[PDB]
Amino acid sequence: RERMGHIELASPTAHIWFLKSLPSRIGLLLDMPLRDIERVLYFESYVVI
Amino acid sequence: PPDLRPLVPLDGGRFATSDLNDLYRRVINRNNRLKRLLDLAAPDIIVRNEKRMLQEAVDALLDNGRRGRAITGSNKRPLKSLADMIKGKQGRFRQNLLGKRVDYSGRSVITVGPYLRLHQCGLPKKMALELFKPFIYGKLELRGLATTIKAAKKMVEREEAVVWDILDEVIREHPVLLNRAPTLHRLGIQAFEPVLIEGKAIQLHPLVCAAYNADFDGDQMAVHVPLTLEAQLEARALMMSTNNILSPANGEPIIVPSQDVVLGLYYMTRDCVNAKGEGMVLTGPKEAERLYRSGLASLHARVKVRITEYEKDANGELVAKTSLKDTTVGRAILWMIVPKGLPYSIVNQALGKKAISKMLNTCYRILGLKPTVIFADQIMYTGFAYAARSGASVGIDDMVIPEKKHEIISEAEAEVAEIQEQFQSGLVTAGERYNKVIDIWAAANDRVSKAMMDNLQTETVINRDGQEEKQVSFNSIYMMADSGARGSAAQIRQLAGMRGLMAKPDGSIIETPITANFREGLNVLQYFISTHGARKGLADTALKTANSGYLTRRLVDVAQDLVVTEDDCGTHEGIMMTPVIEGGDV
Amino acid sequence: VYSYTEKKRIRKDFGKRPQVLDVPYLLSIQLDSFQKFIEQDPEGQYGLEAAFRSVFPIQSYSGNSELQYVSYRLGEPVFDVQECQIRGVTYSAPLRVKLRLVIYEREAPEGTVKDIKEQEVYMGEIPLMTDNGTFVINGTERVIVSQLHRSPGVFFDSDKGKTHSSGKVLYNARIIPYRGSWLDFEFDPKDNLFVRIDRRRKLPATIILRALNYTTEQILDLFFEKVIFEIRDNKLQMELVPERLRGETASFDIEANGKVYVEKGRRITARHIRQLEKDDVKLIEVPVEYIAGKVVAKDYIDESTGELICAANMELSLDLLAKLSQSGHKRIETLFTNDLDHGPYISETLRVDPTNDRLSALVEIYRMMRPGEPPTREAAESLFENLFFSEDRYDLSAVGRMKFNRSLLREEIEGSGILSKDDIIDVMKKLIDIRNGKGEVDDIDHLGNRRIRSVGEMAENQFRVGLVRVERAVKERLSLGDLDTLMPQDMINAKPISAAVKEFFGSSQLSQFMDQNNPLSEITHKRRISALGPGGLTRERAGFEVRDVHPTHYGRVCPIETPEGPNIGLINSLSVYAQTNEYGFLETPYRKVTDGVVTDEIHYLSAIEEGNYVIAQANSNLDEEGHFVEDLVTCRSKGESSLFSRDQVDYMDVSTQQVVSVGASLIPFLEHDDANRALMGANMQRQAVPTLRADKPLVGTGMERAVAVDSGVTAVAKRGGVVQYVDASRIVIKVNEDEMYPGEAGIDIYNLTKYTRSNQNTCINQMPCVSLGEPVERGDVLADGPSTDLGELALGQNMRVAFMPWNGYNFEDSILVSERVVQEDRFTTIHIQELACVSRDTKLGPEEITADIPNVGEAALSKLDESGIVYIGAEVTGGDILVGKVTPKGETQLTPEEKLLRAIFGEKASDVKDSSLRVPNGVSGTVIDVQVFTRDGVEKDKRALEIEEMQLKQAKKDLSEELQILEAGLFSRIRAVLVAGGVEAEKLDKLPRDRWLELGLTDEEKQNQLEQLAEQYDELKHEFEKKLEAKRRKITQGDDLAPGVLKIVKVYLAVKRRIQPGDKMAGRHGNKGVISKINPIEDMPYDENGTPVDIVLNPLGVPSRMNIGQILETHLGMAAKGIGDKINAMLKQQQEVAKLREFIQRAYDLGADVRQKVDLSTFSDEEVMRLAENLRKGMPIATPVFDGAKEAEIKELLKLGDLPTSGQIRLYDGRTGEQFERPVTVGYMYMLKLNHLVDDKMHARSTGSYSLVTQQPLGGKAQFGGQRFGEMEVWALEAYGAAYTLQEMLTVKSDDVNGRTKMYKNIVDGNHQMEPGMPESFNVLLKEIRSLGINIELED
DNA sequence: TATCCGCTCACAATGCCACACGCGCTGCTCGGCCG
DNA sequence: CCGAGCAGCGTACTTGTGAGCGGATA
Ligand SMILES: [Mg+2]
Ligand SMILES: [Zn+2]
Repeated sequence: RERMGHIELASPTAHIWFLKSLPSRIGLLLDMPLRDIERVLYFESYVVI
Repeated sequence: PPDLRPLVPLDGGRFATSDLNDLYRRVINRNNRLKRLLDLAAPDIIVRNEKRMLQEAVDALLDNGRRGRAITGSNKRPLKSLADMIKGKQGRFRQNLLGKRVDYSGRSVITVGPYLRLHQCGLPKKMALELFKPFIYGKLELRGLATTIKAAKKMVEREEAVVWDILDEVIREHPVLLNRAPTLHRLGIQAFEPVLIEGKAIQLHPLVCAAYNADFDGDQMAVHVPLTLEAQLEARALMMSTNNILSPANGEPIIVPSQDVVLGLYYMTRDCVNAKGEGMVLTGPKEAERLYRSGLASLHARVKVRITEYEKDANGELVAKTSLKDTTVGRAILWMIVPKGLPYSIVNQALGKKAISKMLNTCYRILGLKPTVIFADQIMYTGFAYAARSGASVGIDDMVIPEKKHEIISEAEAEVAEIQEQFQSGLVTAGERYNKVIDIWAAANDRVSKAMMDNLQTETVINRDGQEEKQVSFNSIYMMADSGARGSAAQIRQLAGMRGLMAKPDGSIIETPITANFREGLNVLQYFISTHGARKGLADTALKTANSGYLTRRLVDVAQDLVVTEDDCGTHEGIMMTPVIEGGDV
Repeated sequence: VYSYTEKKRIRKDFGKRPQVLDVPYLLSIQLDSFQKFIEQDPEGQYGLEAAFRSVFPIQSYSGNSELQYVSYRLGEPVFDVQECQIRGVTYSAPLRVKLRLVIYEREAPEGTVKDIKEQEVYMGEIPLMTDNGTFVINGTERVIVSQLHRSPGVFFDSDKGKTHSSGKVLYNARIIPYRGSWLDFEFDPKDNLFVRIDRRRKLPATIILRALNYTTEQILDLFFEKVIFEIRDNKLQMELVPERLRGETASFDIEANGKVYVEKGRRITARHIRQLEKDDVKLIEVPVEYIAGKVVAKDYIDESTGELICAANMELSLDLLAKLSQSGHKRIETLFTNDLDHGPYISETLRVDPTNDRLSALVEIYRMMRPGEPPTREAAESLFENLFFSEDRYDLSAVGRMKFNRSLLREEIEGSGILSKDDIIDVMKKLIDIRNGKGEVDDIDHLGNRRIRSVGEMAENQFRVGLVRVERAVKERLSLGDLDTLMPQDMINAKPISAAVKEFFGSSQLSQFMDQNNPLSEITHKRRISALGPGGLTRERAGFEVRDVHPTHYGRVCPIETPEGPNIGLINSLSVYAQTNEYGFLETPYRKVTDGVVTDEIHYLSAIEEGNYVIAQANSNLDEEGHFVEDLVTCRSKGESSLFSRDQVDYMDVSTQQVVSVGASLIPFLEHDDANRALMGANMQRQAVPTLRADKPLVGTGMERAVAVDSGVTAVAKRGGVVQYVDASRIVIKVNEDEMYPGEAGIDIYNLTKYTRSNQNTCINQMPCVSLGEPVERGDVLADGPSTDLGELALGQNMRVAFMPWNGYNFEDSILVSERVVQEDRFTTIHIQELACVSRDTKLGPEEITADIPNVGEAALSKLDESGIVYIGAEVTGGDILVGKVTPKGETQLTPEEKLLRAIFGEKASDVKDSSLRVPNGVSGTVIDVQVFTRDGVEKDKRALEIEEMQLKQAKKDLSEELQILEAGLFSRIRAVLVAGGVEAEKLDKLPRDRWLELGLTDEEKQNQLEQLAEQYDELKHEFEKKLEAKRRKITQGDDLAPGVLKIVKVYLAVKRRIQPGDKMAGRHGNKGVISKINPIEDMPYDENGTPVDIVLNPLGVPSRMNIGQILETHLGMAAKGIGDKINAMLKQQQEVAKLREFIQRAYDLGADVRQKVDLSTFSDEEVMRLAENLRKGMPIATPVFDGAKEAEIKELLKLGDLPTSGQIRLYDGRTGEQFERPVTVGYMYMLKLNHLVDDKMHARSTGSYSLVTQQPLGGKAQFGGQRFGEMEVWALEAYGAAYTLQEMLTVKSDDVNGRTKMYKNIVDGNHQMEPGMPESFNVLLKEIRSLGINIELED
């Protein structure tokens, strides 16, 4: 009941609550609107770093 | 962990599955396909679609909320994820920490117990045996009867005679916790000493129900046990019924007597002008009770009696003075219940609801609380006894109809007829016609109600060394209404006299009242208008209980964030209290 | 004349108004609805022919292949209703439809089709209702409540108050079809009109109008008027009409024809209008500032350059006026604007429209319809014409068109089921007028706008919902199926037709099992009107305006009957005389009142026709020959009571009961109690439970003779005759010769139902009420069903009741009952619980019902039979094995030799798991019946063989009675045949002819008649044998149970529950309560004669809860007993029949001007004795709901006996033995035991099982579960102290799995100390939050 | 460019109890598979 | 046997309140 496990993801995935919390935290942390973040995450556009 | 998503093998082809496991399987499938795809050097579009599917599965299992797309069988709402399992009315923060199920409890209907004291309540035999199994087990292990726990279980299931005294021992001073289904304030949960009663229902003290607002139309109350020395002593100290007499909102006692006892005491105190034993003399309350039990004198008769009243001085002294009063036999008999603290003028009245309420208030303020509970218990006992011995009963002839009621109705009809004639002639309009008929009908209703009221407080005459002497009406319905037991003035007014004006679907007043009363046959359209007006009033309660519950919820949400911890701060700021004299006088 | 059931015990009635229309069939609503469903209806009307002529035929994608329809027929019921309830199958019938497939070759626009295939196919089965209007789906008998929704058509709502917080009234016109998409024209706080479809985005109506082949010019000339501004030589003249200038002040000099009329600043009044009209003037002198404020209607393109200069919907300016004057356009068409006559709403709506042509309008509207997917003008117009102009997504039925035409002042009443452009034009005109002030808004709380739908309509709707799917399937199948493929059999499919109808009848918010606990409950459950469900308002999102009752519900909807709780006013009961209209409305019978006489003719008025006429009152005092006793009478013109004369009256009420429902009409003295108490009693009288011996109600309402008969609980005589064979289980009726069938007739056999389980676990049983030789009439009652007495509804029991406080045992609502009631077996009922155990087909071997249960005591096995099922009539108290269910767990292929050896020698059966079902703990009772059903192919056990042999023997007894009757008839015939040879007959045919039909002499006629009779005999024998074999094959065939099961075993436990302190009982006037305790007879009060009162109530609850009628009832009850008492004093002491007849006549001839007027001289002086025997226990008195008896009638009835006039008798205390002063009233009251007895409420749990997902105790009584500690209880605890108490109640006793064990161990040895520990659920949330990215960590 | 206003979206609605009944994108086809 | 594509078609609006995102005119 208390012991847990872990899934090793080969691709790191960002949390959903930091995107659709209205407002989002990453949206205010990156100074970027939620639309650009959603279009980048869902594999439609790129963004420089 | 798998325990929080259990998969028990259900009987038959049907299986008890958890939905989170489907999302887990989906995300594991997508993760495995991603791990296998990136090793064969797949091009960009396939691995990108795979990563997109993995991210979609992740953001779906974390929370199942979309714009308008929801996958589910027939509930018209999608499957609950862990986030949805945390939120909602059925979520963790509302279903598994706020309200939880507790064991060692019971639920049964309530029944009136008039013999039990205020500090105790009834409890069924089977419920008592079920709610105290380990106490009986431990007491049997303490004695040389039950060797093992299985032996004690076989004994208590065998239902022999040597287990009943053990129950009486373990329920001698072990208070239980009674609870009403809706708990508006703290009084919805109290503590009571249980007494074994034979049957299958929970016997409750009659007076304490007012604290729960629990009628006896089939209310199902719950019962719990402390099961802890600390909890037992707490229930005996604070949550006990005797320790809670004053309402948390107002300093007025929640121990106000009910309708039966106040009716009995009003009958015992209401005196006529001529009866058996009129104008005689007695030497004390005990001799008066003996004279009443022998039947030589009536219950109520103006008799000069001698009593001894105790008055409290500035210190804790109680000076006794013997005085000859001129009161009725009922008050002198009831004086045996009043302790020495209260004076005699507190009972030299008709003892209405407010009268006995202020009597209990003064008794608690003067003598404290220790004798106040016994005083109230004896009040209820004597009230029930003398109400049973009286024989109060409402009949079809007890409600007198005014003689000139028909004449008043005819006058109002002639007035409305001439008003309608003036309206048809073109002198007055329709709005002024309505405004002039409403007040006419209101005045007629007021006149007929005053006539009925003065006709109810009369007709009770009897020869008292003379020919005719008017006195307080001994009528049953008047004794029930004027005493404030159950009926009010408006209720008896609309019952005996005309009901008056009614409402309309818009909410305003219809220009035609109900010229009939309950004692007479109501026309079908009159009853239709009345039930139309009453259905709204009935539905308000059902549509308001949930709003009041939600309001109480919000109020306790904003509240319960503080406790008193400091004795004094050393400030001087405050508010300037003044009586509210705005509008009217005060 | 009086029926024979009335001659057995005639009920004394009251009232002075004689009824004119008899009480109709109580179940006529659902019966008529179902009869209008399954029947050959021409012209494709309601039922099934609508779905056959509105859907069929079907054509492929121009494939020249059509599927026609000819007719449909209902198959015979595959099972009897009794066998249906037994086996749990659906009481349904097949649907054999003769379809016609016509297919032709390609390249034929209208080529003559060939190879017609007319084939009958079976497409699904339809459930049928019995003669009681109940559908037996799966064992239980469910019903369909008639829903109440909004009638299809238009409505004009007035939104105000909290609408946009603007304080401006808004008018919205909602067009709602019968089946399709909605439409709504709405307004804003501004002057802008908009349109919307199914609560979509707000769009102007100009674009949705232009999409229907319209232009701006047509818009303005259809909506607005025409204003003419001409370009004369000068002054820009303009045509004047004296009616338009009303309300507007003259901004210039109103003068013309060289005669001044109005100055500048003076309004034109009606007298000025007449003065200007008497001159007949049109043209005046108007300045430029007047036209410079108007707006040009149409586009005025130039002719010199060919370019538009002044576009539409543009106010005229200096440049525009100069251009229109210099171009050469003299005629100027402008629109009119006046906020009091025609408010500007088309100009602004046109100028806000972004589109200008029909094409782009469709594109924008489609972009609104579905986001994205822009069509190249292909899907836009098609979707727009399919959502509102196609019969595929718009099924506005005849009632919709009727409401549409009636609302718009249209003279016609019919039309098409499709919308139209001019209809939208008219409804928008009506909205504009209702905004300007012309008209009134249509309220939604009016029965004229609220239409009811019965079971037939929703059944047809679900049939169509399945038929559209079968049509899609058959179209996708025929879309490529060429000529000569197959017969039209596999082209159709059973699913989802059967699936849809089964899910509709079984699983819906309205298809519900009916409460089989009271005949009155049954009558009031079928005559129910619901507003929830499909197309209904939810109970959690409703307003206070729908819960209230409208004055239009007079005689149509009962206002005093509604369930108390969340759904108040939403669930109503139908009136007694109420009927459904053709369109679906509610009509009420009335009497047509002529100028002088009130003709006794019935007219069914509708809700819309209410305000048209005026209705007289029911209890209006009238003289003979139809004349009112007073000129000034009370009536109602238009939903409002008033006073009219004896000439303005046009219609009269039919009876005084048409307002009250059938449920509340059984409450006597209903005109003497408040609406609240009567409403509470109406919901309680429905929840009555029948006792062992039902007692007739003394204070009846006359309706008891109907509810008991109109229901399906009483065996009604279909054909009158003489009762030949009486039996506690069956009744045989010999049909009289007058109504007997002229060929191949016999006798009727009514098989009563014994103690069987009902839907509420209430013992339902039928008992006979006639004996041998007693002649019965057609329609008369034959056997009393549950809660009935001699063809009369007997819900509860009458008892002696007093009204006095008794030591507080009647404190607030509690009742005190004497021990006499529990001693006399009065309020004891029977509860029949059904326990079912199924032998599912599991892996590792199937499950068995063997009896060799291992690891169990022999005393536990002693109750089972040789098969493994307990015997019939065995008592069980605690959890005991009553079925031998075992489940294999280990090795399979158990050899039969070793299998039987295990029961003799060696080891036991290990692979069992002891899965045998037992009764729950606490519940007791005696098993009375067993029910077993097997899967097809599985061999039955011996108990199934026994029960099928029992039912086969019952059928054998019935068929043998029939056979012996017919055989005795045929042998009397053969005696009459060979009677010519009488000597040989009497000598060698007395004893042996019953088996020696073989005879012959004088062949010429004797042989012919003998061979004909032998033919008849052999044919009769063969037919009886065939019927017997069919019955046996029907009762012996296996039944499908479930996928993966062997057999199901059902048992019935019938426990007799008596009255005890804790049960809930109530009268019939809302005086409910709980029984306080049982007192002995010596402790209860008693009169001076020595008769102790059985029940004493609280006389304090009468004044506040104003129900005085019951008191009246009580008094009346006393009077009744008095008569009975006298009858007893006339029966115990042997008295001549003359004195008895005289007394009965004096009783029935009470001076109250009653319409009864019975005569005792017409009786046979023998039935009078039976009647007096039936009256010795009381005199059943009937009183109307509003024509009831006055006080003087009860006074004189009491005077008839030796009872006191006041009704109050001095009572002596049982305990002390003294006299109670203030004489208490005492009488007879009819009371009921509610279905809330204590035996299903009291429950307690010390330690039981815990839930698997959370370590918390269980809940409920069926399982061993404790109560729940609510959050408000936590608040109450926090209000007090009790930190340790709350920690114990919440953590150790509830959640801590390691704490409750330690606490139990500390309690079982005397250690009162707990440990807080850590809550598992707290740790559960701790884990989940830790598992989430938002983790946590405990600190020091 | 600000700022009152309108359009769009998210969140609420049993507070408790008892009893009873019952399942709405999967079906079909083509790349990859360790006790 | 498992995972990805192929396919006909497959997947709350009642009223009230608070918050965010434009949005149109000075
Ligand atoms: Mg209650
Ligand atoms: Zn302070």
